[PDB]
Amino acid sequence: SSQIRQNYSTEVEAAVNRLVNLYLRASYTYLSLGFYFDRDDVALEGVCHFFRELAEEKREGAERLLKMQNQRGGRALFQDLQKPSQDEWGTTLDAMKAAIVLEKSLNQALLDLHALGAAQADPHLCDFLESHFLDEEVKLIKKMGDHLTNIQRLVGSQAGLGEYLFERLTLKHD
Amino acid sequence: SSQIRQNYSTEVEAAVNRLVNLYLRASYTYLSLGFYFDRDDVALEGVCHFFRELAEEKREGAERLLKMQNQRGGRALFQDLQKPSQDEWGTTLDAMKAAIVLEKSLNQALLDLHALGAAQADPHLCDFLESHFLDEEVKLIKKMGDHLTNIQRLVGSQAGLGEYLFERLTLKHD
Amino acid sequence: SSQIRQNYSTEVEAAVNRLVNLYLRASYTYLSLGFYFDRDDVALEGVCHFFRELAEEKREGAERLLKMQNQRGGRALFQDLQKPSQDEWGTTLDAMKAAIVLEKSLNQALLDLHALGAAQADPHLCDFLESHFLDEEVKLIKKMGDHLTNIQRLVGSQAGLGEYLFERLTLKHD
Amino acid sequence: SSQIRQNYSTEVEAAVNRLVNLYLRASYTYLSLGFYFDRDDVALEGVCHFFRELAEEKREGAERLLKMQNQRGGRALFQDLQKPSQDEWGTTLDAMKAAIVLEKSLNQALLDLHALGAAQADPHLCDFLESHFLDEEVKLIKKMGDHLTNIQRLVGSQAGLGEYLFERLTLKHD
Ligand SMILES: [Cl-]
Ligand SMILES: [Cl-]
Ligand SMILES: [Cl-]
Ligand SMILES: [Cl-]
Repeated sequence: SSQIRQNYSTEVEAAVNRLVNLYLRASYTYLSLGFYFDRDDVALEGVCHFFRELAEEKREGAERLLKMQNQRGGRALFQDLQKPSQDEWGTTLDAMKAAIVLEKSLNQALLDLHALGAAQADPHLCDFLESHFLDEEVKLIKKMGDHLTNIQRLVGSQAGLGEYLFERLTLKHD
Repeated sequence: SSQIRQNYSTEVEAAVNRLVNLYLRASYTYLSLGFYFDRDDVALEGVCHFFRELAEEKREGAERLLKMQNQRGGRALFQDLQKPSQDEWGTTLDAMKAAIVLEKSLNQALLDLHALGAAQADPHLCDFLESHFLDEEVKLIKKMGDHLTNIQRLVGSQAGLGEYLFERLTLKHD
Repeated sequence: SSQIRQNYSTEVEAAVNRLVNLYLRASYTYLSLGFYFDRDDVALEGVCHFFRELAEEKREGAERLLKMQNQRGGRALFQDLQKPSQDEWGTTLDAMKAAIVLEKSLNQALLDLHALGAAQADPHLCDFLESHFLDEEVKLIKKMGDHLTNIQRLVGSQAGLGEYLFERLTLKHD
Repeated sequence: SSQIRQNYSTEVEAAVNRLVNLYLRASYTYLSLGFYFDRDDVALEGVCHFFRELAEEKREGAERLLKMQNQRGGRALFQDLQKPSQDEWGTTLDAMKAAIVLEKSLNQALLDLHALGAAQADPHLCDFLESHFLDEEVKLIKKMGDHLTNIQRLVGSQAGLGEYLFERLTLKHD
């Protein structure tokens, strides 16, 4: 049993475990997106690298949450990780739209947990999210929005050409 | 149109644009103060440099606010920038008193925007101000207070001598 | 009062203050253009950086003019800074057309002030503009003209594609 | 006889020789000022160094004029150099007032020669003065004005104290 727990509600403990599940689900989704764009019949290396990087970022987020759970004297509880929502992710545009939807859902879960921490007068939780998650999420959604706009301007009437150019000239590749 | 905006009220968007206007007005005021102390008939280089540095700091503050406005999916809207309140700024003491008045007004606008963000449950906004503005402002007002006290102790009966010494021995110059 | 002023007409002093206002207005316009191209629904980083750089150049021009005003024993007088002419700046082409219009107006104000200095037999003023402004302005307008031509050749029937390519392959970005 | 002279009037040739005489007279005046402030009963090292530096600057100005006279195919003609106007130069304030008077007379001679060159359509002469003399003179007069203002603020009721402090804290010394 914990000898350290102080000002750490059962509600926050549970919500932190749910959020870990959401981050790991997001990581898994990004793993699937990354490997889809590595298929020989898709072959957009920059897109693959973008999503693989995000899989790592989301796993790291989950790990930070689990570290914090222990720091507060809460108990990590893991659940089944649902498989991603799709097996094939369509075009770069389809994929980036799906990623922004996912990110907005994570962001809402962050905001909801912040509000619960504020209601419970748990400033450590609130600070933790502010310091390590809220701005990271805002920055990422801005980046995805910027990408979506560029991808959309490139569709025009020459969709394949635009998809190639975006991958070659915006996204990081070898 | 924005595809990223989330948890970002129209009230906060508008107040952020007002605050940008206040920072730019403050920058302009400091530009005028800096060049006043560079006049051949005023000639207090350290005072000039102090206010020119502040003009840059305030412009940078405005730029950070504008970057954040975009990160959140709000829309920058610029207004007329009113000219500074004075064309001539009197003594170093007069100028530092005017600067502290200006700083307290900026600080109050920061606190008001923080309170609005708290009321709107917008923790990203609240964190942003905490992290980049509130302590910077407290530190600056402390510095100005410290200067005012030194300037005031130096007036005595030999005001010109004191004004020279403060500029030479407290403020940074070549 | 000044003990240094020599061969420096009231007409030139006033015109220098007007020109400072024009440079600062131009800086403000470029600030607005820069942040417009940073919007998530515009997202042309190279265009954003081009105009932000110009905002800094124009502010530096104003600062040089103010330094010179003091060097000659004139008195800086600041006016209200009008807001930019537009809140949204359209396409890269629209924006670059607006920038060239702005630059031509600044250039004309430089030429007018040079002519006034020549009429007043003020060679220091004339030299100052020659040395720090006239060629800088000619070079900048040439660069903008070169950009406009490239942007125009890229419109064709695939306007989005051309706008992306210009930003990626001509303008400086990360 | 010259085989190079082109577009170089006898009027400008003569005025250039007069200006050389004025620069050398100014150098001599500064030599006298420098050594006055090195007297054991005056003993203001920073003031001494300021004026000795100016003696060198004025001699260098004369040398540049003489080089240019030869470059244009004119003929240097030297006259008697009148001794400085005073044998003793009073206070630092008296001396700096005398220096500004001297500088304004040199500046007027520069402006007069520029106007003659403009009237004679001699752009090389005009450029030469612009490039090597007019701004140097404006900068120096600004510096002297700045010094005068500081010296004047330091007189107060404690003139000796102020004169010492100005020399110690504004002027360059060992
Ligand atoms: Cl189970
Ligand atoms: Cl308006
Ligand atoms: Cl007004
Ligand atoms: Cl003789």
